[PDB]
Amino acid sequence: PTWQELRQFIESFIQERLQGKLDKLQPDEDDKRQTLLATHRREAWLADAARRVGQLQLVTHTLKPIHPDARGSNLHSLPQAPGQPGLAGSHELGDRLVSDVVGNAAALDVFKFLSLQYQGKNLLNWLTEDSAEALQALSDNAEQAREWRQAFIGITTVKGAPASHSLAKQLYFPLPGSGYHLLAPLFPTSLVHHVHALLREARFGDAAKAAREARSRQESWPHGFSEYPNLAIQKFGGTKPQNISQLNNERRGENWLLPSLPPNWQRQNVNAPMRHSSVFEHDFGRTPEVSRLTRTLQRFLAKTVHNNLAIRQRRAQLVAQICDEALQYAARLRELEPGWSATPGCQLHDAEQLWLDPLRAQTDETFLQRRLRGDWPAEVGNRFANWLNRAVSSDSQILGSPEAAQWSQELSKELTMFKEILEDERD
Amino acid sequence: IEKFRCSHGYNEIYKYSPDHEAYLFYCKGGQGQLNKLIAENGRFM
Amino acid sequence: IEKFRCSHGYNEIYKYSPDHEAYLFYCKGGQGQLNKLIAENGRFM
Amino acid sequence: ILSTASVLAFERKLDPSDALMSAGAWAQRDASQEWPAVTVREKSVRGTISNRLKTKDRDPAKLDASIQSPNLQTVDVANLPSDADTLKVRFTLRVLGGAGTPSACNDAAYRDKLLQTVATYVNDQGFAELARRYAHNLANARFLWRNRVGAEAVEVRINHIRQGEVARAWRFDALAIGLRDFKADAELDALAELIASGLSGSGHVLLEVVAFARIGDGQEVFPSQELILDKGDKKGQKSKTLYSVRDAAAIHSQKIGNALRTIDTWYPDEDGLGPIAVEPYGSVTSQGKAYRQPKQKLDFYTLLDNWVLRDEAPAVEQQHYVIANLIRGGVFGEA
Amino acid sequence: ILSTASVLAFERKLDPSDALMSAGAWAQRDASQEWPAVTVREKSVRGTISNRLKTKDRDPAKLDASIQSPNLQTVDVANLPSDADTLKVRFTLRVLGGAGTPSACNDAAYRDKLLQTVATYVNDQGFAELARRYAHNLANARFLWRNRVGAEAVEVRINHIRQGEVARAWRFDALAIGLRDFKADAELDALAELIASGLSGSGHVLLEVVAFARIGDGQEVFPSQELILKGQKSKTLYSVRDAAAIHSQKIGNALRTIDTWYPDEDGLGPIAVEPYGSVTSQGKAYRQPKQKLDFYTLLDNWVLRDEAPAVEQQHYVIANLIRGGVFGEA
Amino acid sequence: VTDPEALLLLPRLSIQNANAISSPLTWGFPSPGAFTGFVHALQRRVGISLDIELDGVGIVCHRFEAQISQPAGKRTKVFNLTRNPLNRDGSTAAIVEEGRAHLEVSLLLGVHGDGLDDHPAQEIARQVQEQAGAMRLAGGSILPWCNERFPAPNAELLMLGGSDEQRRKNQRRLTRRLLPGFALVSREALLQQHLETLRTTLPEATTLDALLDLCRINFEPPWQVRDKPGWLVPIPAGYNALSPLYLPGEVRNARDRETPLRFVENLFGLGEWLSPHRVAALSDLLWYHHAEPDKGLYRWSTPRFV
Repeated sequence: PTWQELRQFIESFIQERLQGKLDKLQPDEDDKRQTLLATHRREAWLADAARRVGQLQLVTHTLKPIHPDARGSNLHSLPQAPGQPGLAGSHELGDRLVSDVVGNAAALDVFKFLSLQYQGKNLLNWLTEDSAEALQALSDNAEQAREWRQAFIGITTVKGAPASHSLAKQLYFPLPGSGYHLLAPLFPTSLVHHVHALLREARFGDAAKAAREARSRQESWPHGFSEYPNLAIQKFGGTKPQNISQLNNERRGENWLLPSLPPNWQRQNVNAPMRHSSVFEHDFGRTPEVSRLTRTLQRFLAKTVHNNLAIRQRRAQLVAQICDEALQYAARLRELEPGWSATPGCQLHDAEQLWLDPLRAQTDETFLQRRLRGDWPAEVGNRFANWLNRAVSSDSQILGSPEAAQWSQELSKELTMFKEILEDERD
Repeated sequence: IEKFRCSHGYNEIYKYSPDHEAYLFYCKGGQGQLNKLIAENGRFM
Repeated sequence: IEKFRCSHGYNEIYKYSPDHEAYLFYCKGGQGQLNKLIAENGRFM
Repeated sequence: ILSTASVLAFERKLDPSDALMSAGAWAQRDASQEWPAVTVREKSVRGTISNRLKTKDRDPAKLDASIQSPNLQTVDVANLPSDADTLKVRFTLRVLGGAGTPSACNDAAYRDKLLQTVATYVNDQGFAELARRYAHNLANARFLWRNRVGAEAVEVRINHIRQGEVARAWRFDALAIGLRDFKADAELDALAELIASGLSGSGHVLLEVVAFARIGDGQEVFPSQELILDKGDKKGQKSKTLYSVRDAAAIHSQKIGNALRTIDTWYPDEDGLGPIAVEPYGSVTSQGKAYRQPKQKLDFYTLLDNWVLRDEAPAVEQQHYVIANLIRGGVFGEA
Repeated sequence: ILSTASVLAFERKLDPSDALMSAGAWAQRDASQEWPAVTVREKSVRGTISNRLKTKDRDPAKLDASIQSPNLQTVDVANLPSDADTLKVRFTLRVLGGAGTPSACNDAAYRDKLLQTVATYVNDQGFAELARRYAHNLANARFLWRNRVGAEAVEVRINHIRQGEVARAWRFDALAIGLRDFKADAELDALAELIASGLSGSGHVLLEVVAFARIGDGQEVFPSQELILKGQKSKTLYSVRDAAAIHSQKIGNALRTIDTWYPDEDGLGPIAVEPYGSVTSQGKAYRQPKQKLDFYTLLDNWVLRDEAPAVEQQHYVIANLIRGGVFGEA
Repeated sequence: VTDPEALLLLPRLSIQNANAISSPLTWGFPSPGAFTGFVHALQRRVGISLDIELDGVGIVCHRFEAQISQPAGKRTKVFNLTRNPLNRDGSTAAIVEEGRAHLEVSLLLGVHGDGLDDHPAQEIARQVQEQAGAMRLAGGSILPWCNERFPAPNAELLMLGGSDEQRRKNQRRLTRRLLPGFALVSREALLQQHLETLRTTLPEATTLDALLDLCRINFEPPWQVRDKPGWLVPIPAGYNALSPLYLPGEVRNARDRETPLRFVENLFGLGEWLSPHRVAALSDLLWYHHAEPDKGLYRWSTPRFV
């Protein structure tokens, strides 16, 4: 908290910069050391840095990720908290703000000068608060300290009238009464940097790597780890990513987008049973998703009652899901291909009559349509329950206990719903 | 009751199956593949 | 034996692979990407 | 003073779709709705060095050491089946309409001046020179980009689609209609009036364009090629990836759109090329050279400023080009 | 000053297809439209060690220990059936034409100079020497690469295909026509005039080349081989749809094997026309740029400074323009 | 907001190059704001003529295909780009990565107004279909189904039923029609209670971290993956204010000078892809507009869901 320690610290930083330039200078003649010691050593360094502030800006939301020929305005603004619960973004950063810098790449010395934690806090944070040790170390008289303080504060203030380019995005919003708000969004570099840091410690962090190795050793680690599949990488600067932002050099481009995909984002094609072995193998016709899902049905054998309430809820929604994708598979076959009535034979397990709904009525007028509308073939629920009965283990204690009774009553409810949706196919 | 049985001269790994009371052919390999399978799956069922 | 080979008219960088005795396609780019890859990985294997 | 609007944006009229390519035999083209799709598959190519050497790789020891190590890829290739000699390329095209109205304009005075200029053009000479050239680029199968240069016979079928069914069907011999002469024909002019009524009206006019080409049994067809940066790191990957929508090779919609916009015969450089695509500072990607430079007064922006702001109406060819840019779309505006 | 254009891209003239190989019996080659395909199937192999030891491995105990553990692989192999002795290789070939015109060019002055150069070539002499050699490489079944080297009889049937049907059919004894002499014939000159009228742009030429190699019952045929990144799968063969095949660029390299003008001896024979004309099997680059006889110095002397080479060297230059590629600098 | 008087179903709509970049943190399916803005553009273009108020949208997405490519040796994905034209000198322009995706969605848009009684239901259904044929949904053109087997027509289901049984019957008829898809709904209460349980686990936890925990497949020691209820995804749930609301003719280079502008920033909520017959009420599952402009908080959700 003494100005002398701050003064010798900033002079140490200046002379460190000077010895760095003379070390990476490789000079033997031309007397550039004289100009380097006249400009990059004295208190003139503070003067040209206070000149070089106005090219830089501390920001949290910049424009340059949107099309980089966009000379608009960038904002260091932290939004207020939503009163509505649930949703959130970039207002969660209270002390973990990283404060991206835009501007010229030549004048980064102002930012690495101002970013120092000399006493216990930031130099901009000590210079914004009017105090005793501030406004005195970078001075000999008061008025140059005044103009250098008003120089060094303005890196967090916007420059010019507020503006967003034609290349920037501007999107109307319908207000409840009438009229619109024009809503130009900006790229949150601080929020993206925080999620990028979180994903980096989640994938390449050593605490995650250790649990990833302990999973392979099959031993018990104290904590766990995550994987984050289906990330997409989006780069902003093409071959010069430094021209976008400061934090775009830590992550060299690399937006690291999270997947928001519908579950049918892997296109699964259709396959109807033709032969006898095809009728054997394609009656159930089961995708990898239902095997992944019934693997979790097999992992619900043990139960303690206070946990078994939530476990039975999970089994209820799980058997609802297996009914959902069974009806989904039947619907996509029944609308996609005419392959259920492609070629005849003797073996197609023809008692189903759900995978060939337009294959029996849109072609045969009274032959199969009146043989299906009056019969109403919906009997697939009990055969599906016989197939689903394999999912629990065939343990004598599992059948002797009441867990088999709870299993059968929830299975009966869900096959009842499958019955109720399967019956109404003639409307 | 051991989960894997290496048939040593013939370079075959037999894994125990519980349905029938016997071992069935799992893969080829010797002591190294046996020890690696023991490390992955755990022995003694 | 050079680690990278730029195919100059076609803007492709081929990196040498040692398993098969040949070059395989590494990335696109010209002389600048070739020199940058030489600076990163070092040439001559 | 009527300055230029700071946000100008025109939506893309003449919106095509992805041109799906499928394959079958010629002289059963009328039953070509169940033709199997041309699929994109992999094959390994291995080449010697054929590039120019940089004068430090011309040591014959270095050359003989270099050609003992070939360079291996795995390219995507799309071929016709070995018993199918015809490529059927089938896309749809929406001619939207409201061709002069911008999707974004700042100055309402500039917007009304631009609408008055466009309506002055349309009432003066409608979309009849532009839609004739768009009907030509639909008629000759220029959208068959490299699938056209060695074909024995190219036939293009264009069907106007009303609410659920065909309203009017065309059929052209795409090799007789040249790639450089915008001549006159009865069916071409009927298609031109249809695209004119599309571009002038409020609702969209939808066309289904099908093009057949006799290439040969098993010959190579050329779907669109994908621009992927970051091909991969430290492994072996693909050097050439072909576009395919659903296990079925395809041309990108923007490549079909670049073929349809190839109407610009009025650029001041000589027509050794012929027609080029309508672009501001009209820049052919294959040529690498941008014609209609702003050094001359003949790009899109300066012609639009002289036409709208100071009422210096250009020649009828250049305002054909300006309205062709307005049909093309674009995002314009200064800081 | 007329420097070289910064882009030049010539399209590939002489487009072949994937050469599908199927199999049946000789003397019913005339009913060979329903011959079953040669299917690529797998088999296991055991190798002993056979490479050179690097003098650290020449311990006898280490050699016996490496021999007791052999390497197992699973190779893809294509054979004829045990009742079939004739391999039918079938592909189609499109001779396009417009050989001198590049598909891309920055410099219009260079484009006009190059077009004038190729035009005075074609006017001084047509595509007649080149199509004679291309018709030879169709006629002697060079595109049968290793399937030709031990065959009893090879016979090639080249059908010129007009609208839907065979306009003109040729039939050759591919072993009487050598792999190294470009002699004259009536039918070879007829096929050469067809390929010449194709390359000149004065007609649409699409050939259907079918070649029958009489190998022997159940013998091994050699389709093209792919790249792979105990069951090591050391060999993968090319097959389009459960039917073995040669790559189209391998047929193209065998068709381009016309260069007998390289400055080394003619005891080797024709090689493929390439810039810095190189055979990767012999590991040696003929037409090195130390001599003034590669493609690039010949083209840059013929086009820029009007130094027309010898007549056989400009045959080589125009054969490279027919081959395709990107010429021009960065 | 207000409940729909009817429930129009736009059929399976093909969108060829939609914006696969939903947000700065999410890629994949486009933002629901695209669909709500599309429905408001439909209202702006025909709803003022048919005297109806098209409001709310149900997203079904029969099929989806992002134009992506997984590079060799990486677990992540990249985007297939387009080749933009050159500049005036012939140099390649700086590539700006845009995601493109091929969608096949169907929109359950709610309609209410006095125009239902003036015109037949099939008439206004055909009117909004012929209008939506010349529009775009997320930056991607709407492919209009020409010369296939049969065009998928509309059905404006009247939400007022003569019974509960008739209501459930034609609702089941509609749900059978939009059945091969996967309905997208806003689940923010589950995100909030997951925030509460995670804050009970370790305090000062953000719901950014709760969102990230609900996305990732995290592993637990005894190894077992954490189960997730349904297909939980992150969605951009609207915008939050960064700036005071500027005057119309005050901000430089706006879209227009008759609309107030405000610089904003995305708000990442949570969504859940579920099969459409789970909800048992298709009057729900519609995405509406909630502004509250004095605070900021321009957002979209599916109210009246649970």
